[PDB]
Amino acid sequence: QKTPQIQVYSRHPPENGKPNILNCYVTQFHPPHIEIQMLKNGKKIPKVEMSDMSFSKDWSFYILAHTEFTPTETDTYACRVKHASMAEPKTVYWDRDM
Amino acid sequence: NYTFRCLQMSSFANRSWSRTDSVVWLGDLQTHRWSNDSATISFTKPWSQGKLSNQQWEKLQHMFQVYRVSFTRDIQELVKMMDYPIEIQLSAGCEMYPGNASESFLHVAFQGKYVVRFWGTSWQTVPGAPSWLDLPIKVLNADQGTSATVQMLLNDTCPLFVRGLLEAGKSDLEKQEKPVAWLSSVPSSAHGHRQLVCHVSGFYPKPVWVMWMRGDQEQQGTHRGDFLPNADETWYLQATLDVEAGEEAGLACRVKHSSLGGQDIILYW
Ligand SMILES: CCCCCCCCCCCCCCCC(=O)OC[C@H](COP(=O)(O)O[C@@H]1[C@H](O[C@H]2O[C@H](CO)[C@@H](O)[C@H](O)[C@@H]2O)[C@H](O)[C@@H](O)[C@H](O)[C@H]1O[C@H]1O[C@H](CO)[C@@H](O)[C@H](O)[C@@H]1O)OC(=O)CCCCCCCCCCCCCCC
Ligand SMILES: *[C@@H]1O[C@H](CO)[C@@H](O[C@@H]2O[C@H](CO)[C@@H](O[C@@H]3O[C@H](CO[C@H]4O[C@H](CO)[C@@H](O)[C@H](O)[C@@H]4O)[C@@H](O)[C@H](O[C@H]4O[C@H](CO)[C@@H](O)[C@H](O)[C@@H]4O)[C@@H]3O)[C@H](O)[C@H]2NC(C)=O)[C@H](O)[C@H]1NC(C)=O
Ligand SMILES: *[C@@H]1O[C@H](CO)[C@@H](O)[C@H](O)[C@H]1NC(C)=O
Ligand SMILES: *[C@@H]1O[C@H](CO)[C@@H](O)[C@H](O)[C@H]1NC(C)=O
Repeated sequence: QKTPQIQVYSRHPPENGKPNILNCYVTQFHPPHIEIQMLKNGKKIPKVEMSDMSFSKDWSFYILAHTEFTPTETDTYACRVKHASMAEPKTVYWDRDM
Repeated sequence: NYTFRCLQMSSFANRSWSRTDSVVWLGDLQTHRWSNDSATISFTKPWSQGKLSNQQWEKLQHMFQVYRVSFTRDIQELVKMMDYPIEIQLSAGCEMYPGNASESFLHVAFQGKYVVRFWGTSWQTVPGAPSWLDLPIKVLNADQGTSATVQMLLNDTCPLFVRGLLEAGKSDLEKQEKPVAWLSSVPSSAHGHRQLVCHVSGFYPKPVWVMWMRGDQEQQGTHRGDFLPNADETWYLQATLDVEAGEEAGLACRVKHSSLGGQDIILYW
């Protein structure tokens, strides 16, 4: 029973007003059952595509979530994950500077 | 050079709920998916059938169809002699070396831990696997048609199939996509310090060099993150550098990739 790690990054260089794709990449969890939400200002984002689940050489599962997004000065974007290993949902926020 | 992997993911939640989904990878490119909801294996590439005819492909798809069913109830049958939830994973395929050489593998994990392998001509429990596996595995070994089938697949079918995959998917496997790169920074926890970030996105194949430079001198403080997948079958990586306030001037990020043509990308902070 392993805890998920979350990395949130953009596909292209962010620039305010320009269409982009935001990735949320959830690794290292087990068992494979899991709920991934991508959030805009705390509202769940509707049209979110997920990859097929897979696992690495070390057996832990990983999964790629992604949505279209146009970043602005004022919008925050997050990735929230429910999993059996965690008492509590984990949220990591996109930080264009990190 | 190329690892081909068929990855099985089987969850048994109870006496009558179970699912088995798979994905097949040739290197870092997905070739197939097979959903528990689905009768037939799905192609995720125009070339996913490789050099095989329709007759050969159906035959091979048939043997996996009987396998998905039999695996399910052999496992269920096993549990009802013994504790749910059960998660079983299986990783099967071959590593393709240059000079037409190769090595096959068939590894099985239980509860996220490697426990059983197929090796040579029999199934084996891996050292320190639970002892209760010994009897089921000796019993499965007594089934010669299954064991002859697995040897056949591992020894012949896998490398044979992969060779046609590599031919048929040459323009995807040998594709070049350029990295586009950008810089940002962020405070760090120690006062008067910063972390410069060099992000490199959209590149293919995987091998890349990303380093923070001061002129010709590599900044050995460069800290490479992990390769992160994009969704368009390209890669993402970032390299951070912790620096002192003021000391930022003249730092560059330089990236080398096979598709850039020997002209590195150099960004200046
Ligand atoms: C994308 C393309 C890439 C291609 C390259 C792939 C490279 C990787 C290869 C991966 C192959 C993986 C192996 C699958 C191969 C296969 O065909 O298996 C079929 C076999 C077929 O068996 P089956 O039961 O269906 O039938 C048997 C056999 O059938 C014969 O006929 C089949 C075709 O019709 C063939 O597939 C098979 O090879 C064989 O020729 C057996 O040989 C017979 O002796 C037996 O009688 C038969 O039994 C059936 O009939 C009886 C009725 O009289 C019943 O008693 C019985 O229930 C069944 O109906 O079923 C099983 O053995 C399932 C059990 C496998 C489990 C191993 C995992 C180890 C577990 C790890 C432990 C985890 C912890 C546990 C947690 C508690
Ligand atoms: C698919 O490919 C695999 C190879 O990857 C083949 O598996 C090999 O098959 C042969 C023949 O079945 C095996 O050879 C036999 O091994 C016995 C000793 O094994 C030990 O030693 C070797 C290395 O020293 C280890 O690899 C192995 O794990 C053991 O520790 C020998 O004692 C046997 O010889 C005796 O019995 C035979 C009967 O078969 C007699 O003919 C002999 O004269 C002798 O008295 C025998 O040579 C070999 O070990 C297997 N390889 C591995 C690594 O396990 C599959 O055959 C192949 N399948 C197909 C269908 O192509
Ligand atoms: C089997 O497991 C699933 C939970 O994933 C559940 O919906 C189903 O009711 C279970 N069966 C019972 C009644 O134990
Ligand atoms: C997976 O497939 C089997 C056989 O088709 C089916 O009976 C089972 O309900 C499926 N699992 C789920 C959870 O849908």
